[PDB]
Amino acid sequence: GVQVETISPGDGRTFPKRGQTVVVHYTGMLEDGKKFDSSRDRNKPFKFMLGKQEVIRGWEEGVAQMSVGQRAKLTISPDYAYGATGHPGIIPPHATLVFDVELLKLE
Ligand SMILES: C=C[C@H]1CN([C@@H](C)c2cn(CCOCCOCC(=O)N[C@H](C(=O)N3C[C@H](O)C[C@H]3C(=O)NCc3ccc(-c4scnc4C)cc3)C(C)(C)C)nn2)C(=O)[C@@H]2CCC[C@H]1N2S(=O)(=O)c1cc(Cl)cc(Cl)c1
Repeated sequence: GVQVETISPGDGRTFPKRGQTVVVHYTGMLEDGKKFDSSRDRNKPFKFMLGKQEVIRGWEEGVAQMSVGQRAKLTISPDYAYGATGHPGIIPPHATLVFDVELLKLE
């Protein structure tokens, strides 16, 4: 599944709703601890629309469990990410992924 742990609290009340655009900063790490992606390098937040399934399942479900302003650690099992095959050259087969995610705004 996806586990969500608070690093810094959000407002506790404003949770993403289906069809809203979710605006975040993130860093993604493998189980070996290595960073494979981050929006922070780009100085431009990442945006996705909740419900479009245009991010992996653990994001669709995990970021929906965050309140605006929260920074959270998401631990995502392979079946909620890239599964048996992974994404060759980037994500190993059957990989658990760890993200540091900050929910900046909803639009
Ligand atoms: C834009 C990066 C996100 C990649 N994804 C989705 C969109 C994804 C895309 N892909 C296709 C293979 O992309 C490998 C490189 O990913 C980094 C990247 O910048 N991708 C670009 C990308 O996907 N973009 C650029 C824009 O942000 C829009 C987006 C895009 O084309 N989205 C369409 C799309 C494509 C595939 C999927 C998939 S495939 C399996 N599940 C899904 C949901 C869902 C939606 C690129 C393909 C145009 C170059 N596989 N997964 C994530 O769900 C998750 C969660 C949100 C943040 C990123 N990840 S990730 O950090 O786990 C990640 C980073 C990298 Cl360097 C590589 C991977 Cl495989 C995963």
